[PDB]
Amino acid sequence: VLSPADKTNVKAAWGKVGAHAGEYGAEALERMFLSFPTTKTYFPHFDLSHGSAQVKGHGKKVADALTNAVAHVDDMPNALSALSDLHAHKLRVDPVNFKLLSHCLLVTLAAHLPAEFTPAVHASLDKFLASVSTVLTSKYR
Amino acid sequence: VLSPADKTNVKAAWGKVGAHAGEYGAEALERMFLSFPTTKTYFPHFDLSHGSAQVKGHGKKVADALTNAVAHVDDMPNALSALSDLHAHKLRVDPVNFKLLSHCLLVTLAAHLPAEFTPAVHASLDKFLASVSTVLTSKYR
Amino acid sequence: VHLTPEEKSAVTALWGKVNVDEVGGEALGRLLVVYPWTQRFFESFGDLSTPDAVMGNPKVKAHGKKVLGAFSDGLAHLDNLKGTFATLSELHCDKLHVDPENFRLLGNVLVCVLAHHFGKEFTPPVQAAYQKVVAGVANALAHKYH
Amino acid sequence: VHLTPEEKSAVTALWGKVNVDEVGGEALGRLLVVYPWTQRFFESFGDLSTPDAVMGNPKVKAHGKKVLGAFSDGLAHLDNLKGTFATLSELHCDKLHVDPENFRLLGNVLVCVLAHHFGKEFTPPVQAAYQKVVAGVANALAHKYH
Ligand code: HEM
Ligand code: HEM
Ligand code: HEM
Ligand code: HEM
Ligand SMILES: *[C@@H](CC(=O)c1ccc(OCCCC(=O)O)c(Cl)c1)c1ncc[nH]1
Ligand SMILES: *[C@H](CC(=O)c1ccc(OCCCC(=O)O)c(Cl)c1)c1ncc[nH]1
Repeated sequence: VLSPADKTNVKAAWGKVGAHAGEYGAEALERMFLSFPTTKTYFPHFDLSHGSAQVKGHGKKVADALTNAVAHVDDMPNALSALSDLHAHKLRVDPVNFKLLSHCLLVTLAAHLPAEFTPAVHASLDKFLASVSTVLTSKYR
Repeated sequence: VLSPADKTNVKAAWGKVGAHAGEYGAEALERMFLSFPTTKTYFPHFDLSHGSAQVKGHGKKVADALTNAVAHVDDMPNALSALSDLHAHKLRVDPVNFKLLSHCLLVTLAAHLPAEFTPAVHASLDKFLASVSTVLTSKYR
Repeated sequence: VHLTPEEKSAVTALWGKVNVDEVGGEALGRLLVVYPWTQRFFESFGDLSTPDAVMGNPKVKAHGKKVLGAFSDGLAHLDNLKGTFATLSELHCDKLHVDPENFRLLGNVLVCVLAHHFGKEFTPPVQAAYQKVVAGVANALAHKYH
Repeated sequence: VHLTPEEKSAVTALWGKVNVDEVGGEALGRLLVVYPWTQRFFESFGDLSTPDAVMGNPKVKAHGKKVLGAFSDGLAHLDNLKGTFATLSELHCDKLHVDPENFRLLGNVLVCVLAHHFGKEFTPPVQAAYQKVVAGVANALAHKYH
């Protein structure tokens, strides 16, 4: 449950993550595949080679979706409704993996936005990604 | 999102538990202490031996909270508000432990409800306990 | 992990009373019903749209017996779970592309079935032994992922 | 469980330029801020009311130094982390009552801190090596619990 402060911090931090959507999203994905190999079981249909077009494009798809959620942080359920249905009825990624990607996103943000990644912002981002994950898994069963 | 159907077979399963709720709650606790020793770190002030009156006592409170949530299943956040506040701001039990006790509660119900514990009811009970767990950790941060 | 002597005996003792085929179908079925996203790996099994459909699906039952049969054979090597399941670990990763988290879920579902089936005899201490076993098998099955 | 020769090399290479003392206080501080329930063990550290207060608390830094110090020494014993923290594991269980999950959370906070601190240098491959290390340490510290 995102406090007005969390929302403020999230909007502010996610600021620079804008133009670097595909790059940061791609980096977050690569970090996950290398750090948590089991997550690659969801992408056997992808060339997971460093720098592949598939990983760069999916990275952008993920980052853009988060940019959206940030933009409509006060009505996240509806904004992510289509994405929620997709992960719930088709992709069916085990819930545990959202925490893994969320962590790699935080790591990506930390390595790219040193000025913005303060302890308070860190905590808000973490809560934010956990919220998004909750929405994305809210229709699983 | 507990469906109107999850609630119904939950109320049905719990209705069958009836006056055994307390006993089942203590049993679920013992099951957890034996299956996942790390959960014992939260009860240094308790004697955790089988038959422990402290465990039995706690078990009844845990059962009562569950019986109450079932009575107000359509609005559990309120029914559990006081308790959620207690685990979040004082007890501060790491969220991971709620799935451990939940699993053990399921095992306890399964071991006592031959006829009631059908696949559908097993599914509804799991969602119910995950829901209770979500409510009890909802104010952690 | 390593089970103690008084736990290895509880596991074997209890497993001797089990009808593998019966438990396997039951466990796999409940897995697909309780955690429906696991149905992502069995689109070939056909209809799994409802609890009754899943529990009555012949392909789910048949696969349940193979899974619990390999699980059963593994109980003969509770001290070498990783080496005993090394081959199936590679299969699930390289050919089946199955997230190891799934083994954890099946393990908990299996525990619920054993309790449902054995009732009182599935004591806290017996459950403890089995929780160690399922965790071991899951860890063994996930060991060869890369 | 297993880091490759190159992975352990990357870990020590990057760590060699880490002031175990200073990073220690930073990791523990963020832990208490991001996952505030972890503060349950430090009601005697004083003021922990704000992120700034937590981050600048000498007791927190002092503990962070102590905690990361054992971590660093463990980096010198990667082929056997269990034995390395065996006695430390027993202490955290029997006298401190620290839920091992706290070790996992600190591990991920530490990875984030390393990323924040080293930026670009904390590449994906380097992160992967450290993830193995923090998992290894956590598991080792939890191994003696009973
Ligand atoms: C922060 C949480 C996540 C976000 C915001 C997210 C977002 C998305 C988006 C935008 C798509 C593209 C849908 C489209 O084409 O319209 C997608 C697809 C997908 N997601 Fe998620 N996702 C999340 C987490 C995960 C996780 C944890 C996994 C697995 C480890 C995962 C696996 C997939 C897969 C397999 C696809 C299909 C990609 C393809 O075939 O092109 N997602 N996700
Ligand atoms: C299924 C969810 C749970 C429910 C419904 C629940 C319910 C309760 C209730 C009603 C109380 C006492 C209320 C009071 O006296 O004010 C309590 C106390 C407590 N709970 Fe929770 N609890 C749950 C899960 C957990 C878990 C997973 C742990 C840790 C493994 C935990 C640890 C504690 C502790 C340490 C106490 C203090 C007991 C004492 O000192 O008497 N609880 N819980
Ligand atoms: C105790 C854990 C498990 C064991 C020991 C195990 C064992 C096996 C075995 C021996 C087979 C080969 C069947 C044959 O070809 O005759 C198999 C196949 C398979 N397993 Fe696992 N399995 C386990 C858990 C799981 C879980 C939890 C999932 C997924 C949620 C899974 C998904 C699969 C799939 C998709 C196949 C292929 C079935 C087919 O299309 O023929 N397994 N497993
Ligand atoms: C990387 C993991 C960690 C390592 C290697 C570690 C190491 C240590 C060491 C070396 C001590 C001193 C023991 C002695 O010689 O008396 C200690 C004390 C302690 N640790 Fe851990 N620890 C870790 C994580 C944590 C975490 C995350 C918490 C809790 C959130 C925790 C809570 C404590 C407490 C409360 C003490 C006692 C402090 C005091 O008495 O001043 N530890 N730890
Ligand atoms: C609000 C977000 C919120 O209040 C919240 C963020 C993060 C955690 O971390 C717990 C980790 C352990 C676990 O997930 O099991 C918690 Cl408990 C709460 C929010 N929730 C949904 C939508 N927005
Ligand atoms: C909704 C209930 C619901 O549809 C649901 C129940 C349980 C899970 O389990 C996964 C949890 C994993 C974790 O703890 O991170 C899911 Cl994904 C969905 C509901 N009712 C009250 C609150 N939410």
